[PDB]
Amino acid sequence: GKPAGLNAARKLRNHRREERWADAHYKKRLLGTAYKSSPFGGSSHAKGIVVEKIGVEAKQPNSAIRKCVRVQLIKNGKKVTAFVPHDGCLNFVDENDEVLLSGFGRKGKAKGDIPGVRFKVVKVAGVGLSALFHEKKEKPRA
Amino acid sequence: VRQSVLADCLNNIVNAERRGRRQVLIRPSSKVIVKFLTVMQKHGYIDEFTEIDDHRSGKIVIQLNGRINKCGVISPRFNVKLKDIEKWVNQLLPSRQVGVIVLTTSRGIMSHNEARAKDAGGKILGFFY
Amino acid sequence: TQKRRNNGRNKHGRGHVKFVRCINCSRAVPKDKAIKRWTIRNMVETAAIRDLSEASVYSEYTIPKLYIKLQYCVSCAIHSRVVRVRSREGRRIRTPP
Amino acid sequence: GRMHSKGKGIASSALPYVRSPPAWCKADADSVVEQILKFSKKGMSPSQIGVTLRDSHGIPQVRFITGQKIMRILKANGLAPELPEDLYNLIKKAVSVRKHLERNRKDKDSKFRLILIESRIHRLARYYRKVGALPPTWKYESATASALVA
RNA sequence: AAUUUUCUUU
RNA sequence: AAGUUGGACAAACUUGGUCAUUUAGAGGAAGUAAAAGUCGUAACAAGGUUUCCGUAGGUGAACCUGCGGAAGGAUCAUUA
RNA sequence: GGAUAGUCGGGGGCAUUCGUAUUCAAUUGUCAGAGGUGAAAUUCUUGGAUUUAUUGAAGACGAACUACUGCGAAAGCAUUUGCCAAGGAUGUUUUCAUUAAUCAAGAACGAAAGUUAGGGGAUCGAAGACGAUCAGAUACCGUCGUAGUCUUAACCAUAAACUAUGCCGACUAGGGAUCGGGCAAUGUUUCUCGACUUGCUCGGCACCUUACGAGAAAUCAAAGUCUUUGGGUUCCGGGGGGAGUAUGGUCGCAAGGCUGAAACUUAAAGGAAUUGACGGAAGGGCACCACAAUGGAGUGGAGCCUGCGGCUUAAU
RNA sequence: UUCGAUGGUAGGAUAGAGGCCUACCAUGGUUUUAACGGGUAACGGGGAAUUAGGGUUCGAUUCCGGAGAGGGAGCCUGAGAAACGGCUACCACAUCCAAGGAAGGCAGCAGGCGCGCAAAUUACCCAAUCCCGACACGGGGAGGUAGUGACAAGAAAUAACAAUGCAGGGUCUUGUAAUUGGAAUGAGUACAAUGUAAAUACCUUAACGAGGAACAAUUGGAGGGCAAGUCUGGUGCCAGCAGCCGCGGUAAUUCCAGCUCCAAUAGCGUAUAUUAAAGUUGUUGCAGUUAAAAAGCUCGUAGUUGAACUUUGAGCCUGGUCACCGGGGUCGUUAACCUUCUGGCAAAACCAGGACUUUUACCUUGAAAAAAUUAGAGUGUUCAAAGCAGGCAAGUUUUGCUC
Ligand SMILES: [Zn+2]
Repeated sequence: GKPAGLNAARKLRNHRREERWADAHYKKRLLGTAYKSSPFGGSSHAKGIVVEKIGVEAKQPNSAIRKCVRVQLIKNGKKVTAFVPHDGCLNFVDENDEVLLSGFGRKGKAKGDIPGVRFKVVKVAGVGLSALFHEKKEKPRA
Repeated sequence: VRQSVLADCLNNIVNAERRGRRQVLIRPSSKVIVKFLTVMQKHGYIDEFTEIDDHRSGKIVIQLNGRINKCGVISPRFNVKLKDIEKWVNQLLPSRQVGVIVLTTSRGIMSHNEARAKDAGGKILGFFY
Repeated sequence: TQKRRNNGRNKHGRGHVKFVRCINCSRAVPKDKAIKRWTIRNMVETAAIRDLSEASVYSEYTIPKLYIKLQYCVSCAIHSRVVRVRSREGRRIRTPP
Repeated sequence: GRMHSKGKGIASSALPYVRSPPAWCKADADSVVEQILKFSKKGMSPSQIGVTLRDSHGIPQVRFITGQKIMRILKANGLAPELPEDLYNLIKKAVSVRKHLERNRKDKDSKFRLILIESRIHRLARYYRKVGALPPTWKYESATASALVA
């Protein structure tokens, strides 16, 4: 079973220290992967430039076009994939719009049927989504 | 090999009590076992026990009367201060009124309540209720 | 799950047992796992006793027999119907019917 | 629980409750002490001393009449072997196994048994050096084990 | 002896 | 004072070995995901050669075979 | 722990003895098939195949006895005898006196297969060669057949290496078999012992019923004595792929062994059990919308009535 | 361990011990109880978040200690600096040059550029706290005050008294009001007193200041989780919604438009980090036959764990909160403060005071111990986040008392 001696504190502490690496949560914190190879170095949001738009296909059992775009980060140089939440915004969003990218809400995991996408766009041209949609704000003449 | 004799004694006693037998034979015996049993006797959970004095560790025959649920040992012998008695009672005893925790206090083997009265901590031996 | 407590063979207190050859398919089946039967057959059929007696010598000699030990594998025994698949309750019996 | 085996035998001798000299005996204490000394000069181990005295001469336990163990008697009267009997027997067994192995190198079972005996000898030697029965620089070498026995 | 295959749903 | 001779601390530069991290490259071999491809059917029933493990060989492929093991088998069973 | 007495063991090693079977070789007897398979087919046989009979050689293996039986730490160990070392249990009013349990690091053994040199190569048999089955058989089937299967001196070091269940210690329900030892019988039997019978006890291999108890259940006398959670001590896991992969280190002639990730992807993977369905699984039976019966009448083969596809047209 | 790594001698240097340095003599010191090396997106602590307990995470940052003033190195002054709002040289930058040269360092207070998801005025004042100096008199971007915000905590605008018929209820009371009307109205508007260095603000001041755009409450959701529609229209596996399951192929309670409802409230959602749940890190307190998991087996040293046994019980005195309990001394079982020093008695021996654990671990108490912070005692910031004050005292106004 487990050691139960009064002088086995070192043995118990060492075994717990070795075994805690098997924990998925502890490993993801102690490896530093957020600052080592992750697209986001712990940042909640990051600015980027739109590269292109990709029509990803939904997985089973759904079937639709996800209306995604590809965005190149300006502070890291890593090319990632972005998801536009609403409908009819890919026409408004053109190349080089200075978009803002954030997480999806699954702690960096793909949400729903969208394959291989982990980020979502929040602002376009520095004005914010759902503002130009309701015709409250307008895209600057850039 | 045998590590603690109190644990074997308490395991045999609780096994006999669960089985419903009115007597149990305990071997080996020791001073710690004797002090534990007299504490249980003065609290009323265990009836008379006869210590068979051999030219060895010695045996003992214990008369049971039910009315106990489980008597166990706490290994290793953790050091229990006065402030930790309440935590141990909440951790091990069924309630604040029913249940006895035995400590090998420097004054002697005694229940947790009278150890509190004497205002002296020690090392935890076991419990019974 | 364990279908059988003995794991299908009589191996208690052993580490290895020799393997025998099935008569039909010549498969290697362990000695404690092979189904054993003893064919004790008269050297002639019971329908030829009169013909043998009328064509024999030695004033009513004793007709010999043949003793053959047959060791089947699991698949061959099931196909030959010497051993049959039984219910779960009936699996726990060993006395021959 | 055998130290180097899986056996769980409990065979032993159960000494009587009466830790007294025999009620019907004429051992005379000192006569038995000189008798043990005579047998020690004859050259038999203390186990053989007790076995012969119990089986033939009729004294059940020597310490009951003498007041001390026979090893204590031998040490007091000076006939104390340098090597303890149990260690001497273990080393003699190891020598016999080593001789068997050197004449027959293919006995892997004997090699395994020699490893067990070597471990037992070292553990016993460590105990004896710790208690003080042997010099602290006792050590155990297979080359000189034959000379140690003889 | 010999017997391969059953698209994504309602 | 200007100036002179030695000593210690000693920034900094060229080179060589070592450590840590980051970053191109002609080319090569992998995994990872598919609304309705091509080849055939290995496994799940005795899956139609019972299955699996270790090892070795071979073949377009699932895979086949040799040797030794296991039932997680399709037998808890022939006392005569 | 050690000693001692009678034992016990298919425990180890060495030397030695015996058994039939397989293949082959020589010789003798008549002749037409022999092998093999569902069917065959390859192959060899009036030059004597196959069979029968005598003798010999080679290598492998110890059938039956052989078991819910034994031994060993495990892998494993099955012909006779002798020798050597060692081992468990039992008996003991024998000896020592805590000498003990479990382990990192480090070491011994480690099936089978695989490697390097020597010997030997009967049988089987990876690779392979043909010959049948099939649409394709590259496989399963038949014959031959190299490495291998045997052994010595060096290697490695893993298997479903399993009881998928670490080791030591205490307690816990009823019974009957079996092995080894011991105790008891004014017990039985056979020319002082053995065999058999009964009871008791210790240590093993297991078994039946049951569940005070446990588990998710299958089930378990331990997998019980755990929410009433603590006898002691090692190994090992933190959802599924990636992946026992990459890299690094280490051992190995090599094959490979040990240690052993990360990025990314995913909402499942998995275990036990239940009800249906299915089975080229089994056992009981039912059926001219099933078969047998030399079945009877027939249809399809001919020409026409009529219906359905296809063609055409304007709708057909 | 070369070029000081471990120790001895002697010397040098330092304010001072010291391999800090030098000459000689020995090979020593640490380490599986993890030495050494590497990483740290690591200044450390008081402390903060979650809270059965145990724990986990964070702590640049109002207090303490350390380091730095672009990276090093050296040095003067001074008691005190290896000081940078002191100096010197190199390295990387910026600047006027007449081309000879000169000259610096805001990780200080403001402000600018760039990196950025991410963070404020080129303001006033030494009045309060304190510091410096020759010193009542001077200075202090330390410090106090204010301008700016969506957020850090505490209090609360968007109302409300009746006539009215219907649904009513049981002669007393709620609601839909295309209705009225006189009421209390505060946000603001102005002014006065107070406040303050000057102010702003708070408090406070008469007085102007709603009849409906009055001076329009928002944020999400309305299938389960989890609370609130199978309502009406548009599309038809398309747009899309959607934290997971999941909805959508012409009846869409889950897509977008309207109506209404549900939750919080001047706040709500989203993205990320972390905590509880996670008994999925399990010492408390996991699991290993079949879900992931017992090394093929054995020996063996660190490590962990280690049978029993060495003075137990009975009877008193006295004083302590309730037939009860804790505490000090004794005599006999068996000798009852072992032993030492000092002082006394004296045939060795006895009494009193001090020391008294062989040696710990363990438990109890005390000492010295930073504050804030945590709990918490007292106390009319109108309550509260607060703060450490405050109170007496209406009938004299007493140049006091009390905490
Ligand atoms: Zn067969």
